[PDB]
Amino acid sequence: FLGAAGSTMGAASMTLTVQARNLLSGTVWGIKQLQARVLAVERYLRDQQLLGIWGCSGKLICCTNVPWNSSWSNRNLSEIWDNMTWLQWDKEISNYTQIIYGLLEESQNQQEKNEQDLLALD
Amino acid sequence: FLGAAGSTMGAASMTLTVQARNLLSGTVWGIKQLQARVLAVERYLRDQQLLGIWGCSGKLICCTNVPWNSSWSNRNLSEIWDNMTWLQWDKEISNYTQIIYGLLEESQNQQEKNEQDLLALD
Amino acid sequence: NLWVTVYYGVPVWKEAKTTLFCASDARAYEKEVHNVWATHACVPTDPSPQELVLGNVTENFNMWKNDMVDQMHEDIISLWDQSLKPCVKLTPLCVTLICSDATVKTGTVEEMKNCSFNTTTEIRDKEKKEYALFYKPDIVPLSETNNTSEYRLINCNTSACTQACPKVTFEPIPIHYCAPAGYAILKCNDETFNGTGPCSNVSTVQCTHGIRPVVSTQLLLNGSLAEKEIVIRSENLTNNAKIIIVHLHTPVEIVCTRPNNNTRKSVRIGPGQTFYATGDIIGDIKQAHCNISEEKWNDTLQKVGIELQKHFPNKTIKYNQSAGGDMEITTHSFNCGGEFFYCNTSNLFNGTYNGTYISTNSSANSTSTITLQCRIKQIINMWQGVGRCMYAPPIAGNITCRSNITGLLLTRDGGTNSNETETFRPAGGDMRDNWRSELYKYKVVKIEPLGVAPTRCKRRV
Amino acid sequence: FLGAAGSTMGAASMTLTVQARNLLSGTVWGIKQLQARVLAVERYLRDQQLLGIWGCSGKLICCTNVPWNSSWSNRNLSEIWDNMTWLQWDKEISNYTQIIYGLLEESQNQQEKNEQDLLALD
Ligand SMILES: *[C@@H]1O[C@H](CO)[C@@H](O[C@@H]2O[C@H](CO)[C@@H](O[C@@H]3O[C@H](CO)[C@@H](O)[C@H](O)[C@H]3NC(C)=O)[C@H](O)[C@H]2NC(C)=O)[C@H](O)[C@H]1NC(C)=O
Ligand SMILES: *[C@@H]1O[C@H](CO)[C@@H](O[C@@H]2O[C@H](CO)[C@@H](O[C@@H]3O[C@H](CO)[C@@H](O)[C@H](O)[C@@H]3O)[C@H](O)[C@H]2NC(C)=O)[C@H](O)[C@H]1NC(C)=O
Ligand SMILES: *[C@@H]1O[C@H](CO)[C@@H](O[C@@H]2O[C@H](CO)[C@@H](O[C@@H]3O[C@H](CO)[C@@H](O)[C@H](O)[C@@H]3O)[C@H](O)[C@H]2NC(C)=O)[C@H](O)[C@H]1NC(C)=O
Ligand SMILES: *[C@@H]1O[C@H](CO)[C@@H](O[C@@H]2O[C@H](CO)[C@@H](O[C@@H]3O[C@H](CO)[C@@H](O)[C@H](O)[C@@H]3O)[C@H](O)[C@H]2NC(C)=O)[C@H](O)[C@H]1NC(C)=O
Ligand SMILES: *[C@@H]1O[C@H](CO)[C@@H](O[C@@H]2O[C@H](CO)[C@@H](O[C@@H]3O[C@H](CO)[C@@H](O)[C@H](O)[C@@H]3O)[C@H](O)[C@H]2NC(C)=O)[C@H](O)[C@H]1NC(C)=O
Ligand SMILES: *[C@@H]1O[C@H](CO)[C@@H](O[C@@H]2O[C@H](CO)[C@@H](O[C@@H]3O[C@H](CO)[C@@H](O)[C@H](O)[C@@H]3O)[C@H](O)[C@H]2NC(C)=O)[C@H](O)[C@H]1NC(C)=O
Ligand SMILES: *[C@@H]1O[C@H](CO)[C@@H](O[C@@H]2O[C@H](CO)[C@@H](O[C@@H]3O[C@H](CO)[C@@H](O)[C@H](O)[C@@H]3O)[C@H](O)[C@H]2NC(C)=O)[C@H](O)[C@H]1NC(C)=O
Ligand SMILES: *[C@@H]1O[C@H](CO)[C@@H](O[C@@H]2O[C@H](CO)[C@@H](O)[C@H](O)[C@H]2NC(C)=O)[C@H](O)[C@H]1NC(C)=O
Ligand SMILES: *[C@@H]1O[C@H](CO)[C@@H](O[C@@H]2O[C@H](CO)[C@@H](O)[C@H](O)[C@H]2NC(C)=O)[C@H](O)[C@H]1NC(C)=O
Ligand SMILES: *[C@@H]1O[C@H](CO)[C@@H](O[C@@H]2O[C@H](CO)[C@@H](O)[C@H](O)[C@H]2NC(C)=O)[C@H](O)[C@H]1NC(C)=O
Ligand SMILES: *[C@@H]1O[C@H](CO)[C@@H](O[C@@H]2O[C@H](CO)[C@@H](O)[C@H](O)[C@H]2NC(C)=O)[C@H](O)[C@H]1NC(C)=O
Ligand SMILES: *[C@@H]1O[C@H](CO)[C@@H](O)[C@H](O)[C@H]1NC(C)=O
Ligand SMILES: *[C@@H]1O[C@H](CO)[C@@H](O)[C@H](O)[C@H]1NC(C)=O
Ligand SMILES: *[C@@H]1O[C@H](CO)[C@@H](O)[C@H](O)[C@H]1NC(C)=O
Repeated sequence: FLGAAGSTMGAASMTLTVQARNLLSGTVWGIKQLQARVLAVERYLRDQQLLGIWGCSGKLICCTNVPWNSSWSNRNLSEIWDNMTWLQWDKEISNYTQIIYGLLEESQNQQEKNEQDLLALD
Repeated sequence: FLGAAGSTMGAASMTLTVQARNLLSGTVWGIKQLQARVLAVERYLRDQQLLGIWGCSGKLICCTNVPWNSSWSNRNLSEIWDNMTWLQWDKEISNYTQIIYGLLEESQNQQEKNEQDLLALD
Repeated sequence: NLWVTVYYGVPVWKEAKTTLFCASDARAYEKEVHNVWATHACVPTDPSPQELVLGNVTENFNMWKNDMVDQMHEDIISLWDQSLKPCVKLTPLCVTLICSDATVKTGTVEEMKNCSFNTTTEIRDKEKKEYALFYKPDIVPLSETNNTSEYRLINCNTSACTQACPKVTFEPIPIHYCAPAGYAILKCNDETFNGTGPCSNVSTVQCTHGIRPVVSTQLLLNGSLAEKEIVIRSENLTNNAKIIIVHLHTPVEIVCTRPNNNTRKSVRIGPGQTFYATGDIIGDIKQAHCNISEEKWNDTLQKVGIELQKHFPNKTIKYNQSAGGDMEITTHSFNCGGEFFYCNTSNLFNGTYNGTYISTNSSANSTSTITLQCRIKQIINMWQGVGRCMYAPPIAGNITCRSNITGLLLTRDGGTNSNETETFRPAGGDMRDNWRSELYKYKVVKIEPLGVAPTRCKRRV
Repeated sequence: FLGAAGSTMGAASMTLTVQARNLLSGTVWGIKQLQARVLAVERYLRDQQLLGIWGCSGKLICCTNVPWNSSWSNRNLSEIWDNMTWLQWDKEISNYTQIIYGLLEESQNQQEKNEQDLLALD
């Protein structure tokens, strides 16, 4: 579990699935146990709902059809993916992230209606 | 949330994601605080299970391979998708609704077993 | 030929019942966790409310059939029980009392009775003689009395009481209700919307506005004002059993005070438990009362008569006193500062109004203030005794409280001789009628995000 | 529910949806009802999480791209899919299964990373 937390993003592409494998595994104490189980269920369901909203659910790696904006862009591809780890990258993408998800959502929606604009004439 | 409730189905075909976007986020009081989260989790997981059974889960528009019966049919396509609104259309489509889910389930099972009978040799 | 399709996230709903949950206004509760309504435990509403108007939406509403008012009535009762549960009980205090007059002369108020009794100390075998002051509605002369000084409490042949804890603060902190995720709240926006009907302007919201749990009868206090027009709501308007809710457009400012300098003493009862009582009155005793600006009240009554005679044509309305009955029912009852008031209200509801605008004297300048006397009870059995009876502890110093009258609870005294002069009286008693005036707007619905439609669109295979 | 439990696997191959269609949601008593609903939500979410790990979620029959080891192999295909029933077969396939789950997980991760390496140059 978290076996490549200090490695690069290339290495974590082998480990990441087993992290998901631990996302659901497992009168005062009974109350606390009930609270823990409810919290775990909510935490697992939230990001799965977000993945289903973006439409790329069911797979670990998503391709988005959304262009990366230049205001977010400061580093190169090899500067990110081979020099440094996930934690500092999340620290520096703490900015601007809170809109990006919604963009994916509406982009996903456009694809669906475009698919409908094919599938009605399929 | 529900930003196009009174519009037509063609107009609601762009804003159908904002309804599902907010379905999971938001000692006398503590009991109700627990109860609300439990009810929300159950309500989301119900129709997520139904979309999983029908096989068109992961997308907001389902292509079904089930023929529309003539007993259900009274209006034209332009009469529905340009003139009619969802909320009042639900009233008239409340009839015959209960068998549609079973028809979708059996059609999905037939499609999966035909795909297995194909790909076992193909 | 045609092909069925199903869509996820459609904007349709249905009527349903569900369990709501509280949400405060992110007030600084870190000092005030000892509020009686326990509003600190609610989830704070951080952002702006989702004031989302729909447009092209009409729906029928019925606030007399709303589930929400009964749920919040049960929540208030349960909050009262759970707040009053860990406090101190008064079972050893129910003993024989010997009472005399503490007030020098009968005066205009003398009801502060002096009494003496016996109590148990920390040691079981040590009885101690003690004294306390009480009010005349609290004490009852003992059975088979020979006009003696023998007295007891009112509750002792009904049920035991518990005193309120002194840390408990009875300030009506505003409370929001929020539906769970997957449900929704629809509210009306039509400006002249009565209790029932189709609302042409309907907006959804995640959480309701800051309604207040004000404990009062016969006069709604600090409620949400009517936006432009005085609203009359009644379930039938021709049955006298249906209580008329009058929603005023403009507030009427009311002041209430107990003038005398009351003092608080303490009595040890049992192992590690204390009791609080009135010890002495400092200074000259004066009458507890309330003050209302008379001109504004008269103009408000005139406009209410206009709004009622347009519902009842060719009938003069007589604002008369309420029907006779108990102290808690006839008198206007409330609490402010932590003490409980019962006000006489005979001269308040004393007038009439016909089709003629009787009073252009409201246009003249005046400073007339009606003053009505009030009395004070220590022991209450409100909500018809479904909760445990609360002994209000006395509070040192004087008490002053200010409020806005925003609504009235009226009944139609449908007499036989009311062919032209109709009688309307104050009413109350059912505390959910106080809350139906505030929950008139809201409604709970359930989202059903799946839809069925044909498009002649075939799945690939 | 469980209307074909005594039949063979090929005979249950068209009836396997009746199990899943009733899996989810088919003061002492209130405590028990709360416990029951929480248990049902957990038991439904567990195997759905496992299918999401294996990537073949959303369908009832999974093709795996994992070779069947000879140590697990004793019977023929016609010996299984015509002569054998699921319940007694579970007794003999009770071995090796926890290894099989991890093998499916790592093979799915390898498939995802190969698909990412292909689609990065797409
Ligand atoms: C009873 O009704 C009164 C009116 O009839 C209310 O009095 C008004 O309350 C408003 C809000 O409490 C005040 O507005 C505030 O005024 C101050 C000073 O001018 C400003 O700094 C604030 O920004 C402003 N806030 C808002 C939201 O407007 C009014 O000044 C005040 N007076 C009048 C004449 O309107 C009482 O609040 C109301 N309730 C009680 C308990 O008395
Ligand atoms: C209500 O009635 C009680 C009962 O009589 C009054 O209490 C009495 O108060 C007086 C003075 O206020 C006490 O007298 C004092 O006694 C002590 C000895 O105990 C003595 O040292 C003092 O010099 C003084 O004489 C009296 O003892 C006390 N009695 C009891 C039983 O408590 C009380 O004052 C009355 N309240 C009012 C507002 O009149
Ligand atoms: C507990 O004790 C109290 C105190 O006595 C009881 O209340 C009493 O109930 C009687 C019966 O209703 C009341 O008598 C009534 O008096 C009015 C005039 O005030 C008269 O018009 C009626 O016809 C009737 O005679 C009495 O006033 C009332 N006393 C008080 C102080 O409220 C109560 O009933 C007892 N409860 C139990 C369960 O024993
Ligand atoms: C609200 O109150 C009204 C009364 O204004 C109820 O409506 C119906 O009113 C008529 C007369 O206005 C009642 O008819 C009466 O019938 C008796 C016996 O048949 C007869 O002796 C009288 O001379 C008169 O004709 C009628 O009973 C009454 N309806 C009912 C069901 O009692 C109305 O029902 C009330 N409720 C609602 C929801 O509107
Ligand atoms: C609220 O305040 C009003 C106003 O004082 C009270 O009404 C008054 O009650 C007294 C009884 O203490 C009445 O006095 C008696 O009236 C009879 C009948 O005329 C008379 O024969 C007696 O000699 C005595 O004067 C008084 O008439 C009555 N009305 C007024 C205008 O003073 C009322 O009792 C108070 N309480 C409630 C709960 O309403
Ligand atoms: C405050 O409100 C009251 C009532 O809403 C107004 O007082 C009422 O004034 C009318 C005349 O302006 C009085 O009518 C007269 O009553 C006597 C009674 O016998 C009758 O003989 C006369 O022919 C006439 O109908 C009415 O009695 C009176 N009501 C009361 C309770 O005094 C008053 O004008 C209002 N004042 C302001 C400043 O708004
Ligand atoms: C106890 O009683 C005293 C005396 O009645 C109360 O004091 C009075 O309080 C009111 C408002 O609370 C004062 O009115 C306002 O005073 C300010 C200046 O202080 C003035 O700018 C306003 O226009 C308005 O007149 C009133 O003056 C004041 N009177 C005195 C003699 O201090 C006190 O509020 C009561 N306390 C409690 C806790 O009940
Ligand atoms: C409180 O208890 C005292 C005793 O501790 C009571 O005083 C007795 O009352 C009876 C009845 O009149 C007399 O016969 C005794 O002589 C009294 N004194 C004693 C020492 O027993 C008193 O009545 C009780 N009640 C009150 C209100 O003081
Ligand atoms: C329907 O109701 C909505 C909300 O109650 C109204 O929207 C408000 O309109 C006023 C002016 O008419 C604005 O000052 C407010 O800012 C609006 N509210 C919001 C949240 O922006 C709307 O006008 C009403 N429409 C009708 C026809 O009654
Ligand atoms: C307020 O209502 C009371 C109800 O009792 C009225 O008192 C009655 O008045 C009529 C007038 O003719 C008398 O015949 C009755 O005998 C009275 N009943 C009692 C119990 O006194 C009172 O008059 C009304 N007041 C107003 C201003 O309408
Ligand atoms: C209702 O108001 C009327 C009008 O003020 C009161 O009638 C007056 O009462 C006083 C009190 O003794 C008399 O001095 C006046 O002569 C009365 N005027 C008239 C025209 O009758 C009446 O008493 C009030 N009633 C109540 C119950 O408050
Ligand atoms: C309330 O208003 C509706 C129309 O807005 C009307 O049909 C109904 O009779 C009214 N009811 C009352 C009690 O005023
Ligand atoms: C009833 O009142 C109206 C105005 O209030 C008036 O025009 C009408 O004449 C009255 N009815 C009768 C029968 O006088
Ligand atoms: C209404 O009452 C007032 C009271 O002074 C009177 O002047 C007026 O004539 C009355 N109007 C009717 C229609 O009775």
